[PDB]
Parts: sequence; C-alpha cells; structure tokens
Amino acid sequence: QVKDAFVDYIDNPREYLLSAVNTVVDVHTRISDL
Amino acid sequence: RGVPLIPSDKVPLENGKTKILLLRVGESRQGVVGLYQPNLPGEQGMGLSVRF
Repeated sequence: QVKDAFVDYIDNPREYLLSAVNTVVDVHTRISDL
Repeated sequence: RGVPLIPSDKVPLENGKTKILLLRVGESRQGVVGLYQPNLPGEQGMGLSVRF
C-alpha cells in the first residue's frame, strides 16, 4: 500500500495466509462394491 | 440310476450321522443357482477382489 494516500510504501503490509479445511469421507467397501 | 455321488468333506459328520443331498442346478430349469457380484475393484475372479 501507498503510505498516507513523494510516494512511499508501508513497511508492514498485511499478508493473507490461505487456510485449509478438511473432511474425511468413510465408505465401507461392501457398500460401494455391492 | 445315472445321477453321480459327489464327495465333499464339508457335509457335516458327527458320530456317524451325516446327510445326503440331491440337487437340480440351473436357472432355466428352475433349479439351484449361485449368486455373485459381477464388477468389482480388484476383481481377481468370480466375486473376488484383492485391494491394497
């Protein structure tokens, strides 16, 4: 970002870290086989 | 009388006293049929699968 918008930039810009969400899906092998 | 006797040690036997069976097999004759699951992942045989 431009600071206080010479042209200066802020020295501590925000960084966005992607988050992970998980789900375990369990299926019996006889249910899928039959 | 033309109908063969088939051996099977899986027919129970307890102090003598076993049993004898007579079968007619076939779907078209309305007899006895076995049932299996045709399409399987792994599929090493008729109704059989091996998976890691």
